[PDB]
Amino acid sequence: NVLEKVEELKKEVKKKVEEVAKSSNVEAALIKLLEILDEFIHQVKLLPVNEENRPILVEILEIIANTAVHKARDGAEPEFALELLLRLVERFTEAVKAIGTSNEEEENKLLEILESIAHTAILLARTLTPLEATRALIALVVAFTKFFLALKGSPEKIISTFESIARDILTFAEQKLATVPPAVQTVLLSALLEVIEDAREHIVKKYG
Amino acid sequence: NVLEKVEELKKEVKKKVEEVAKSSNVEAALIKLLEILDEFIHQVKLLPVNEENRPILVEILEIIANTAVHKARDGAEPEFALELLLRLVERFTEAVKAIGTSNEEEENKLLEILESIAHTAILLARTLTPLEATRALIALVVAFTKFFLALKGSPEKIISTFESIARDILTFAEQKLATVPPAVQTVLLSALLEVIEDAREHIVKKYG
Amino acid sequence: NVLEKVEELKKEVKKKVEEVAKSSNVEAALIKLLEILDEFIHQVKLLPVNEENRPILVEILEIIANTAVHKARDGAEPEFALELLLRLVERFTEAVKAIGTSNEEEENKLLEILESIAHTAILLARTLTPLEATRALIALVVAFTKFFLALKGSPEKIISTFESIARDILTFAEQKLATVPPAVQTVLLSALLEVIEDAREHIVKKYG
Amino acid sequence: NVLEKVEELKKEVKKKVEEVAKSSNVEAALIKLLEILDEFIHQVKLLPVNEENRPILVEILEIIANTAVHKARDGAEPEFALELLLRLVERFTEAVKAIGTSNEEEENKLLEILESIAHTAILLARTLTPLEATRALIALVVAFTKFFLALKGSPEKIISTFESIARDILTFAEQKLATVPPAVQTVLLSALLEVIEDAREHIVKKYG
Amino acid sequence: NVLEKVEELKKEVKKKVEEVAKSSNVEAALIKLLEILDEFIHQVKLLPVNEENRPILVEILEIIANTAVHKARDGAEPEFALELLLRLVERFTEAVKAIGTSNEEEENKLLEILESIAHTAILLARTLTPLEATRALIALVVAFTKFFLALKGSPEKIISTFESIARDILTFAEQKLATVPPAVQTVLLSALLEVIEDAREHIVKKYG
Amino acid sequence: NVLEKVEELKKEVKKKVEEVAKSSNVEAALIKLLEILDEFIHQVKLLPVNEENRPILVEILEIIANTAVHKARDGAEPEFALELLLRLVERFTEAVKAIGTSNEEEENKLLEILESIAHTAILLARTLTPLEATRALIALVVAFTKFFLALKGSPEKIISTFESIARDILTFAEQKLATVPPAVQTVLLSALLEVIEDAREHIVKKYG
Ligand SMILES: [Zn+2]
Ligand SMILES: [Zn+2]
Ligand SMILES: [Zn+2]
Ligand SMILES: [Zn+2]
Ligand SMILES: [Zn+2]
Ligand SMILES: [Zn+2]
Ligand SMILES: [Zn+2]
Ligand SMILES: [Zn+2]
Ligand SMILES: [Zn+2]
Ligand SMILES: [Zn+2]
Repeated sequence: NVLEKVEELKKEVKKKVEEVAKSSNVEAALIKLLEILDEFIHQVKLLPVNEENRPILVEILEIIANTAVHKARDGAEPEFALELLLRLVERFTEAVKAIGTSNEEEENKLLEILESIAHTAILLARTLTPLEATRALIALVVAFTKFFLALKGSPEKIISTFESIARDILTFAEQKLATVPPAVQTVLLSALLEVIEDAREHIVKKYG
Repeated sequence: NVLEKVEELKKEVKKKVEEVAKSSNVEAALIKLLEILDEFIHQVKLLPVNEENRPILVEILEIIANTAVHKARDGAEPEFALELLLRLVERFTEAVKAIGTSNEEEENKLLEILESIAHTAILLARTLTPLEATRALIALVVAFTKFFLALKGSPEKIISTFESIARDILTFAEQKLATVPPAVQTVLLSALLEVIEDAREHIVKKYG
Repeated sequence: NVLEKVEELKKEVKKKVEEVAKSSNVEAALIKLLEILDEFIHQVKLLPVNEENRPILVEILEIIANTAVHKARDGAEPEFALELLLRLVERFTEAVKAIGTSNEEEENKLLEILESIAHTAILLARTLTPLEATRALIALVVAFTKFFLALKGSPEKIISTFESIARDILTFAEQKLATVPPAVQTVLLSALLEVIEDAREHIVKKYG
Repeated sequence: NVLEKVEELKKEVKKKVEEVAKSSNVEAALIKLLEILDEFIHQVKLLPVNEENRPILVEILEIIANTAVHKARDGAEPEFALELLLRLVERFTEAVKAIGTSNEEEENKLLEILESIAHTAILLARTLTPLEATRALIALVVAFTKFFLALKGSPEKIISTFESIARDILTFAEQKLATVPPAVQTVLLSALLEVIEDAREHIVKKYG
Repeated sequence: NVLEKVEELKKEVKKKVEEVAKSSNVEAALIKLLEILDEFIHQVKLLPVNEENRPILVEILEIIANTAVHKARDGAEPEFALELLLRLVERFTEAVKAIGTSNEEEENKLLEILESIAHTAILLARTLTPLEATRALIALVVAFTKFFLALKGSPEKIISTFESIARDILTFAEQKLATVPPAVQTVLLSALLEVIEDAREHIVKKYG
Repeated sequence: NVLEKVEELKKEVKKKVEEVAKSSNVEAALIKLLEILDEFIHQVKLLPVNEENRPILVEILEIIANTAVHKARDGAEPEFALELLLRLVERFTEAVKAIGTSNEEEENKLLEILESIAHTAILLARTLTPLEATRALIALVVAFTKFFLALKGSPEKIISTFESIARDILTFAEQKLATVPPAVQTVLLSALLEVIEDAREHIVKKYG
């Protein structure tokens, strides 16, 4: 029945994740993990989703997310890993949209996955030029805004998590922009604040 | 009569604007608003325009402009979205040429639409390389010069609005170029000043 | 007996190789070498092949291959030389299929022929556009997969040689794609990894 | 037998190394040693490797490594030399992987080769801007993590060597980051500590 | 006798060179000099060549070469001029093959002609994209290798001239590739060194 | 005969040097002297060199070197002048290699030319940032090491002059790094000492 198919999906994804994790040259691992996530999104979309099978799908997604985040963090050219992480975020948004919503614990798992992704991406952007870091950060914030719009759940947790992510983004911006003349500080900081305020305004209107 | 068809146009444009605004992936949204603006320009050009139906057309255009500006601001690759903004500016110039001129309140609405477009485009250009920023800004100034050439109204409002826009452009250039060696400062700043001066000179010749 | 005909083939191929090697305008040299390889393959297919005459045929093939590789390396338009290399490796596959398999030393000679061909083709593709380089490399790896499937021998040597060739291709691709925006990196890399993984899977299955 | 082929390889590599070492313009020399190392790894992969021929292969590798390190140190543009050293590290990692493991003395030779490579790379990066230097150092430590994963041997030697190498990296980072505002100190240093801790965690988990 | 025909050829070539040199639009001038060189080659091949008439033929060739080089340098699209220069080099190679060899002074004249051609072509390629410059220089090196193989004379002058040309090409490449990321320099520079080394190996073996 | 051609070269180089010296905008002057030195190198290489014509070639080189050094000292952007001086050093190294060796007086002239070049380079680098000054000095000492390897003569003069140049460079470094925190003093100074010690070691090995 549903249990058998879900467990078969579990096993297949588990073997593929192990195999890709074992490998070297993390960029190829990232591409393979993205393709695995895509085929998994397709298989989930085909199968009928109910409240019974949600936890297993969520933990499969968590396994994929942890493996991909660790592989990306394992060291590579920062810009490449940044775009790979953005595509991962978009695919994960599609995944959570397809999954649906359930008991709060799975939402907590998804939120902590999101937060680990944010931390890893900030850590990777830590070593770029100020302008490139600004571009990566604003695009990444837009991606999180799209995700938070897609997610369904109790507003308080979503708002608090988004505000916390915003605080980390702003703190890193203040850290990094210190090595430029303050005119560039004004420029980039104003851009980042405006985009993050726009994201906040949408999330507030949507979840108000 | 005229009221019926104008209100029908209002309704269709409103529904299309809502539908496209709801959507994600803002670039396709800008494409859709461009096509809607084109077909609306066509429909208005076809219909006989009188003083009675002008305010409704003006507010329809204002709805279109606010939706497009907000969508462009909502985050994307700056260069693509800014080129879309330039195309929107050209189509808006065609639209205002088609509409004609009337009581001052509309003209104020069009001027603040222009202002929102300019601020949003400067905001988009805030996070580019200095050379690409200068290209975008000079093209933008050319587009606004064309628009101000097209518009008809009281001289004081047009001249003051153009001088204001020029001041924002100059201030943004002064902010952004500060991150380069002063020779490039001289080069790019001289180019921007000369093109903005040419724009001022035309507006003065034609519209004084 | 067999010695007489084999040595006559040796002498004729030697003279033709000398004459073609002496000439300039390398493209006609590769064309003539391809025609020589075709007449040689027909002659070998006609003659009965046993373990006694194998080494002489193998060294004749090695002479032809070294001459062709050196002439191709001697400088020409890269894309034309890549086409000639593809035809050459196809005819070489047919040749090794016709020859049969024997003591390990001849297999080592054939493998190092293949590896020299790979190095020369990578060296030639070194100086093209990224997309054209991707096309050349993907066609090349398809040809190598066909060869490795065709060859018979101890699995360990073939698997190790294929892995080394794959790593060479990957290193060159990582070098070359550095001059493009990382989205193109993602695209072209993902294509290359996927085709190389398909080749690896087949060779592993059929040599398993 | 095996001795004859191994000694022939010894002689050929020796002559090529002498000829390239005699030459000027160290960048071409580094390219030539890279190609020599590639052909040597190919030849070794082809030949059957046993305990008898391991010391000669190891000392050939040591000759190649000393020549390459000395040539890189002999003066050039630092950043190009850094990427050349990274490519050499990757190729020599594949070389030790192909060689296999044996009596401890050869492992000592490989470890001191690695350590001299690290010292040379640190010395070359000594004269770069802080951000670049950080990028070069993190990429280099990722390469060393890959190597230390690849090598097999006694745990204590590998763990101690990696810890010492990490300490040299950290000491250089501390010395170099002194010429920046402390915010950039925080940023870059935190990135370096995090990546080095990731390397340590893998080595400990996999190899402990 | 021979003197009469040689002087008539001198006069005809002189008049045609004057007329083509007077004209503007340098590309048609280059085409005209190419056709003049071809017809002069045919005429020389028809006439019997002895030691008596060699200097006059050599100075006619020098006149043609100086006129063509000056016209090519006089400004045009770089790629078109490079193509024309390669065709000119091939035709002049055929010409010197037809002429034969003689007293050292004429060989010095031919060598300085080749040096001027190399300088002009390098100066023209000075203003191209790095990849296109690499293609132009590799084609140039192939053409010079063909010429140096064709020429007969004392080995020392040929070897020294080839080494000097190689050093000029290397210096220019070291200038040009400095504007690209170091991976691109690795790639293109490795290609250039490898092709120049192949050219050196041939000229050394052939002419040693 | 030899005197005639050598004196013609003398006159031509003299006129070109005077003409370029008269001109302002010293950067174009350095470019012109570089091209003159290149063509002079070619012309000398073509001509047969003997002990009879050596002094005239040496004094021509001295004229060119004094003119170039004076023009470089005459004021320009320091970094551009530094790169031009390095290229001049490489070209003059090629020139002296072409010239050969002779009576001690010409060697003294060449050595004093070298020393004046070094003094001018230090004087120009006197007004740069500490890191840029370090890069200029390291590249420059590498170039002088290459030259000293190239030159042939009595060991005592070469060793003494190199030691004196090392003392000059070291004294200038102790001057320049005085305005930095002592950690940067340690870093850059250690780099300089290590590089200059490696240069000394080579010189001792080759010339001992
Ligand atoms: Zn899919
Ligand atoms: Zn990790
Ligand atoms: Zn339309
Ligand atoms: Zn918005
Ligand atoms: Zn060759
Ligand atoms: Zn290889
Ligand atoms: Zn050294
Ligand atoms: Zn001219
Ligand atoms: Zn030259
Ligand atoms: Zn002066």
